[PDB]
Amino acid sequence: SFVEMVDNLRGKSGQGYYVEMTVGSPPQTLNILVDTGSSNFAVGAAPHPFLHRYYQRQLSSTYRDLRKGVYVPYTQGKWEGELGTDLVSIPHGPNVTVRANIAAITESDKFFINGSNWEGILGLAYAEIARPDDSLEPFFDSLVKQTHVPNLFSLQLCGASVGGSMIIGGIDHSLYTGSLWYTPIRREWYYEVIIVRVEINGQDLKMDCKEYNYDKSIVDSGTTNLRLPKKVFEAAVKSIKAASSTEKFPDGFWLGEQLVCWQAGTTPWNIFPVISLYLMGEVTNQSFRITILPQQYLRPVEDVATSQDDCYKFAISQSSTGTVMGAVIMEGFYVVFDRARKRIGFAVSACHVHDEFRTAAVEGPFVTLDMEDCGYN
Ligand SMILES: CC(=O)c1cc2cc(c1)C(=O)N[C@H]([C@H](O)CNC1(c3cccc(C(C)C)c3)CC1)Cc1cccc(c1)OCCCCN2
Repeated sequence: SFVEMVDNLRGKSGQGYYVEMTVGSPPQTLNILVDTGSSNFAVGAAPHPFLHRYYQRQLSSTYRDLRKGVYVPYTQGKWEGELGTDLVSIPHGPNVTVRANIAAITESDKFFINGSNWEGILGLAYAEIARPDDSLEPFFDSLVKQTHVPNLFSLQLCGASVGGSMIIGGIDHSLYTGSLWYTPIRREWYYEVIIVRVEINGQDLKMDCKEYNYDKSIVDSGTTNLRLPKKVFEAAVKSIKAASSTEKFPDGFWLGEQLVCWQAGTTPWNIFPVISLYLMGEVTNQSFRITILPQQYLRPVEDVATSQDDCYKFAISQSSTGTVMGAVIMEGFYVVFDRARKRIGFAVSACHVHDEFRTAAVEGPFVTLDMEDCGYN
């Protein structure tokens, strides 16, 4: 019955994927950003320059005030508001209605995006990282308790403006090719995984694999970039610089500040390497790898000049909070969040990025010794 949910995500490139939801009685309709890197369901509830509509508690005959304040700070950008509950639906989702916690955003800073077309956020992670504390049941925990929807969901994000699918409660086998490869969820707070090996153009980075997961590695649909721990980032940028030394780039390009442009249709794709992330498998000593093409970590942007040059931002950035496999990483793939079986599945998506001679891939099995030593404590 999942075809009703196929293609239910829209977005403007780099500004997040959203699904359509209704809250309150009568139903008020909002576009909600789908975020696996947080756990709070929150909507705008007061006018804002970048909001074209918002939740009106006054008009919902099912609203209930919880008389507690709340705030969530993200990587950068933050909001505060007032907790409450109300009935919630997903028109292009399962045909159910749940009473769910909602934070009515009343003040915010650098959170809403000009022209993103979404007005709220759906944190799909676990209660442990909910604010103010872990006793505020996140939306998906409420959905699974109060209905018969099974405890998993899958995301198919398609690159560029953009679209995709959120299959709530199951797997749609027509959204991927090949087999699904699963990696354990190490701890139920973020969607935390263990990268066990990293290769660039088939060349192992040869780092202590604890470096890959220092201090964590997570799957985060709410962040554009692939974010790497400092030492892994420096190692990776060195190998990408070397592979593409045929041409010259500003050093501010490697920091994500300056674009790079080529005459339309002449992007030298062949000089940027593929990146392989090996993920811990489901059986002893076993792993699988996902291959990222340059078309995923060179994200397209708007031409600053009056040209039709193709221009790109570098979407690999340095991190101090661990590895983030962001929307950039997820676009090649169908990603199953099998909460019921504590695992995350990857497969090549039906809408996979296309290179002339290379292809994104999910390949296995691989044998990897001592995968347990790769998690950071
Ligand atoms: C580089 C940068 O600055 C940056 C860039 C991007 C997102 C975020 C930060 C961002 O902050 N994205 C948040 C996610 O939740 C982030 N998740 C993490 C996080 C960080 C701090 C605190 C928490 C708690 C609250 C669980 C969680 C775990 C990483 C969710 C989010 C908030 C506001 C707008 C968003 C998206 O759309 C923008 C489109 C995507 C743009 N790309």
